[PDB]
Amino acid sequence: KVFERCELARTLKRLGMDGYRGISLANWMCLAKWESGYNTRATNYNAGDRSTDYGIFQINSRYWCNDGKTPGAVNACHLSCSALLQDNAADAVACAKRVVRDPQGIRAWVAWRNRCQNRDVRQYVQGCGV
Repeated sequence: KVFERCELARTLKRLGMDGYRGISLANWMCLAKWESGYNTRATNYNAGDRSTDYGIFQINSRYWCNDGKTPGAVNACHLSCSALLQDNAADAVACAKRVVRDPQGIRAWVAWRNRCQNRDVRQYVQGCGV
């Protein structure tokens, strides 16, 4: 599913992402925007290390979800990577919450540092009613 901006904003707020571990809703929106373009079925294979990024937040199979073909991988979210490809964002959100519970927080995603950190991210939630 490809979410529309405000639809996603409202969805994420209902799932309790606003202020989760000190991370504002607009930061999560900026992350989803750059990682997948708000697309839940987005997948990206990393030929260099044999891992794959899954879903709206592009969560990596080496540390967070299990896809069975990633070498030396763990499954910290205790989820099949398939769960991160559903239209229903509940599991992807639960797993994204797990990722930021680690010391790096939102910085775990390099795209956030490149395109969101220290920037005016208000535009991602403006006019959505959240």
